[PDB]
Amino acid sequence: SNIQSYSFEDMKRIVGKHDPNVVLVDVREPSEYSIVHIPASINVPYRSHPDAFALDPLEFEKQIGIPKPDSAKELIFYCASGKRGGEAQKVASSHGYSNTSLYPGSMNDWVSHGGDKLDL
Ligand SMILES: [Cl-]
Repeated sequence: SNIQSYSFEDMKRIVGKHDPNVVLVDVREPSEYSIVHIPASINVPYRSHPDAFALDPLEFEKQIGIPKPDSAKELIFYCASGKRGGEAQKVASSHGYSNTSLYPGSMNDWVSHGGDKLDL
């Protein structure tokens, strides 16, 4: 099946559901993440940690500083304009994550549509 992809409106719905089995994987650099991010997302920088989603759990936490996401969850990948999100999705899907998705529009899309002004 085609990788599941989400529009802004789809993402707004997903954020508002607070689904415990969904992980929002923002692969921008930490400096980009600090400017603005979706609440409750995680930051797993692609540029500085391109192999992150290939690491075992112990090494993931040493390198990234947060726990390795549970592979049973749906991981939704994005960056700023989408390229890095797409690359990171490929790493994860090739390393044991069977439920992965894209937010192609990424944080540029989120901010363009005013997502940063939501409180969902
Ligand atoms: Cl998790």
